[PDB]
Amino acid sequence: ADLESLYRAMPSIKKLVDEGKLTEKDAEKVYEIWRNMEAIYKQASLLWYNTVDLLLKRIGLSEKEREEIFYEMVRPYFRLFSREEVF
Amino acid sequence: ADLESLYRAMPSIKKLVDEGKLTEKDAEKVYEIWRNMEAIYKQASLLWYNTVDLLLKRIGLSEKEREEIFYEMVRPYFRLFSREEVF
Repeated sequence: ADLESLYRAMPSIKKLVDEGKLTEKDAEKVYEIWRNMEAIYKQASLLWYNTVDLLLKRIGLSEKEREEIFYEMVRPYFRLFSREEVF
Repeated sequence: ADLESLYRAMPSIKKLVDEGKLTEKDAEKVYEIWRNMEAIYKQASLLWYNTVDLLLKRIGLSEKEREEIFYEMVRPYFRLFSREEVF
């Protein structure tokens, strides 16, 4: 049910496999990374809830207002950083 | 030059300080979190470049085609995870 979940989430990978360009073994690797990515990005929310969220709650901001500030903080980060930026 | 950079990037935080709701020390904490948050999104890009990007390179995909696949993989993660998801 792994690859099934993957192909649904990522039609591009399903296509590559159907096209014979990626093997099923390859697709299993991609699945692992897909799941791994969730764990990394979840860090951002965990950090948020234990730092700035608490500060904003303390000064009375509503849920919606606090969420808006989060997106203001991280929206520019919603991208694939270039190799030069990370390497 | 810290707080000035933060204020340019986060008008909402500048406003809260100007309104007297957030102290300057408060803003100093926000700066650090703002900076730290970037590393999380970089870590995800690093995993990409070291795994799936290599696979797709081998099979001949272009830089644009590979980038499209990255966004297909991670777009659902570009959000604030709920407290129930993380805790």
